[PDB]
Amino acid sequence: GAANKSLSLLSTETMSILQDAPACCLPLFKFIDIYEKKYGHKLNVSDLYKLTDTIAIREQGNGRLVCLLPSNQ
Amino acid sequence: GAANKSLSLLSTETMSILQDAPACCLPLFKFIDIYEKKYGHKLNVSDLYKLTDTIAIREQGNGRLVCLLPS
Repeated sequence: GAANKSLSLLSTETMSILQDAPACCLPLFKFIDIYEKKYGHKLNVSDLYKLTDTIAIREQGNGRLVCLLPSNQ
Repeated sequence: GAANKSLSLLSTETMSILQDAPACCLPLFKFIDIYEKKYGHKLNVSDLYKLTDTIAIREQGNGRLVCLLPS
């Protein structure tokens, strides 16, 4: 599972960004910007929705919030 | 159980809305408007992401698209 391997590494990179954020969450636009600058390549946002053991993505009126699940903080 | 039946109904409602849309696809803002008008309550957009056998939600630059899979 090349895909599973890439998703697993992405989960660690997600953890690394969000463990430094306040309340371990970030607006989606900001997460994308932080990620792409940090790793130097494009984030495929649909991959975040596969990481259901790592993060929840919450809808809000003005945009999504990417939230690190309590066990991963 | 209840969760599967709740998702199963959302699937049927989602298909009904998308069947005759262009390319069986609606921008998310438009799917929400049509859904809320048809069903008279708020759509649980996170539950749509659980319908991985019925729809794909496409990230695009101009906003999300809700797309019925081949079927």
